[PDB]
This record gives sequence, C-alpha cells and structure tokens, in this order.
Amino acid sequence: DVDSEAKKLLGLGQKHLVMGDIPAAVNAFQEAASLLGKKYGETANECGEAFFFYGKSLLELAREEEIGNLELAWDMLDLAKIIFKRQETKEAQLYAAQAHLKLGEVSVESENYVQAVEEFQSCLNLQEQYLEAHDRLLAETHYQLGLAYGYNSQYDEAVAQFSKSIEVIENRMAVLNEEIEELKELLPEIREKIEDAKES
Amino acid sequence: LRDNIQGITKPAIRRLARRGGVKRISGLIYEETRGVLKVFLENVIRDAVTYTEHAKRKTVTAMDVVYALKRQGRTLYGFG
Amino acid sequence: REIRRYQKSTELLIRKLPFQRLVREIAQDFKTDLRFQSAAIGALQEASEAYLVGLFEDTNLCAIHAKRVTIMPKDIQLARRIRGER
Amino acid sequence: MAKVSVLNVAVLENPSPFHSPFRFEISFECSEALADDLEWKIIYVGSAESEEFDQILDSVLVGPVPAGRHMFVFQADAPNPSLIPETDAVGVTVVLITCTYHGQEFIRVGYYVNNEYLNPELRENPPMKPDFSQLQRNILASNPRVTRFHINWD
Repeated sequence: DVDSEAKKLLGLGQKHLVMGDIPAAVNAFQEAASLLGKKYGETANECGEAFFFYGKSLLELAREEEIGNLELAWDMLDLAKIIFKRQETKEAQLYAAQAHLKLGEVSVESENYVQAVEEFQSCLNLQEQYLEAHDRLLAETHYQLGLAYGYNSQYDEAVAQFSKSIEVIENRMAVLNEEIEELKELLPEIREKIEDAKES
Repeated sequence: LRDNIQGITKPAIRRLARRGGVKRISGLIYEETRGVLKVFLENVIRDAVTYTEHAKRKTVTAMDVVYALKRQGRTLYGFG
Repeated sequence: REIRRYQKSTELLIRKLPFQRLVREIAQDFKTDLRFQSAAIGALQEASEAYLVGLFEDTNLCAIHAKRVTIMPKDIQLARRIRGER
Repeated sequence: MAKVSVLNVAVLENPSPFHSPFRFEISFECSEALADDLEWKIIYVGSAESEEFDQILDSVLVGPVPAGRHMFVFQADAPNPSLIPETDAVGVTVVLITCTYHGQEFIRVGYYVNNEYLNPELRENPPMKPDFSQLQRNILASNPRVTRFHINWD
C-alpha cells in the first residue's frame, strides 16, 4: 500500500513534470519522499528514487526564496547520491551520476561553479565508467560542463568540453548509419555556445 | 607568540569541513588545517609577490594572484 | 543525516582581517618593505577557502574508506598527496 | 594549452594481494608531434607523514612522441614492504601516476588505496608486524583525482 501509493505518486509527479505544473510535481514528491523516509528510514535506499525526483522538482521550482529551494534540493540530491553510491549495480551508479548531474546544476544556479564543475566531473566519471562510447548522456554532461566553465571564466576549458560533447553527437552519428534529425538541430545550440565562449 | 597569529577561526574550519561532507573531526584537525593552509599561503604569496616584482608593481593585486594560482595546480574528479 | 552542505555565494567563510595579518607576517618573513591591495587579499581569501573545501572533499573520502566518521590529521595529509605538491 | 592530454586510465585486476604488480591501462593524446621526452611514473606513498617514504615504483621514458592517440599499459612491481613504516602499512594510502614533458610535471593522477586483511580474525585483531602476503590492495577506481600543472610546451 505505501509502496503502491508512493510509486504512482512518483508517476503522477513526473506526469506533472510533463504537464508543466511545477509545484504539483514538487508536492507529489514531498509526500512520496515523506512516505518512504517515514517507513524505511531516511537512510534506506528505497527512498533514493523519490529522493532524486524530490530534489529534481525543487530545482525546477526555483524559478527571492530560491536559495531555500536550493537548500532542500541540494540535500535530497545528496541523500540520493549516497544512497546510490552505496549500491554497486549499473543502475544505481548511473543514478548517482544523474544525482551528480542535478547536484552540479543545483550549483550553477547557486553560482557555486567550483562545486558545479566538480559534480559534472563526477557524473562524467560514472557515466564514462559505465556507458558506451556513443551514448548521448556523455554529450548531456560535456555540454553542461563546458557552460559551467564558461560561467567560471574558464573559457578555453569550456570550448574543449563543448567539442567533446559535439563529437559525442557526431560519432553516434556513425552507428546511427549502419534520431539523426534530433542531433542536427541541437548542434546549433552548441556551436553558438562555442563561438561565444572564448569570444569572452 | 607572533608565530601563533592565525587567519582562520575554529568556527570557519568546521564550517568548511561540513560543507565537504565531513561529519566529525578529531581535536588535532584545527592545527593540521591551520598548518597546511599556511603552507598554501606561503606557496601562493611567494608567486604573486614574485610576479609583483616581475610586473614591477608595488600595490600587487589579484591579477598577479590568479596567475600565481594557475601555477599551483587544478584537481578534477576524473579524466573527461 | 550528516551529508554534504553547500554555500550561498554571498560572502566568505573567512574574516579578512585575521586572515590579512597572517598574510602580512608570512610575507614579512621574506622582506620588510611590502604592501598589499585589498583586491589581492580577497583573491588569496577565496583561494584559501577553495583549497580547504577541496581537501575536505578528499579527507572525508579516505576517512570514509577506513570504517570511520571522525577525521584524523593523517587523512588531511593523505588528501594533500592524492592532489600532491610536497 | 597542453600538447598532451591523458584521456583515461584504468586499474586492472583490482583488488589483489599486496605483493602483486600494479597494472594500469593509460591512454593519452598528443596534439602535436613531440620532440622531447615523456616520462611516466608510478609512485606509492609509503607514509602520509612524510613524502620521504615515497617509493617510485616504475618509470618509462619515451621520446620523441608522435602526435595522436596513444595507449599503453604500465605495470610496476609491488612496493617494498621493507621500506614502509608499519603504522602506515595497513590502512588507507595513496598511489600516484605522473607524467613529465622533458623534466616538468604537467599532470598527476592519484588514487586512494585500501589495504585490508580478509582473514576475519586478522582484521579483528591484527598482528603487530603486518603480514603483507595476507594483505589485499584495493585501489579506488571509483574516485580518481587528476591534478594538471601548466608547464612550458615549447
């Protein structure tokens, strides 16, 4: 019953994450995470997935009480990150990678870049650890990492991350031969970021 | 006593610790923390002041410092 | 749940004036005729905090790896080496 | 910036007894043909309390280095148990890999290393002098640390 209601609450929550309703998503996760931590304990890993999505909606809701949302989003992402860092499976580790991704993005909006690049460097370590050479998640993080650098005035290092990201797209554009439209139109986003990065 | 002058309080030290995920510290942390920082500042001050004499400045500013720290070393959590 | 905190970005965890006198005496072991622009100090300030938060990130790691919670100086020395500058 | 870029390192057959040789799979990329020599090192930190107990395990000197992707595997024998202070012998320590473009360190990758007993009683009550044959070396592949110093590449 608790396990049953919680899983759909996570469903309806991400279904508010498509709907565009941010607070509703946030509260779907609050109680969901509330039910899990109150049943299994705040240490238990069965809280992790709800913990992640909880810390995920609060980040979206952060857009002048933003830092407060930054607090709780950081905590839940940090709780989920160690819940996953414990489990030695592929899924949980990549979930800790995703947790590190969001942690890093929680830092750039926090304008805490030094830690942001770190969490992106951490997410990349675990993705690289596990994913394959032509996986779109590597470009999901190289890109992110380049901008965070740009935000930190490390413009040369920023461009390089961008290049690794675009190359991740181009190389998967080879086995896709023997989503091609989808890659074509998000390449302009990165080239614009490239031309602007060291331009400063 | 002059060699005992400090630049960071004990409150700050535990603050910096917990934000790196540290949960508890031993009593000797405060000295070690203060010991290694001095070294850091030693290594840094020298370079920035060096460039102040290299840039032949007197009121040395950050523009020296940041070059003096790009000279110190950047630790990242992976290879990508 | 004793897990990592975070900053606000508004100001520093280090007072500049106790910091500055330390800067002063460290630099005066080298020479006796020196002066320092407040900008230079603030630069050293943030650099200090940065290095500190880095080693604490590593210090807790190895401390984690021995079955332990309280951190020992050896862990600090160790994190200094896994960076490595001595 | 740098004319060389270490793409990735990989620690192999981890964990293993204390006495077994290290095995890393290293891969880098030279942006240009390199004239001078590249020197890779493995260093085992014998004591945290003093770099004096650093033990340079192996080193390879390569030069000139072409441009492009390179990969090799660095194997180095286990560190000398006779040179380790017995305090530092069982516990957590560090191992390092460094490269050197004609005499200057431009990169230092580092790992924690946990040496444990697995015999249940030896972890329970360890012998005064460490039984290195009975020790196991678990390097931390999960958490590398790469420190890059900027140098002259001319």
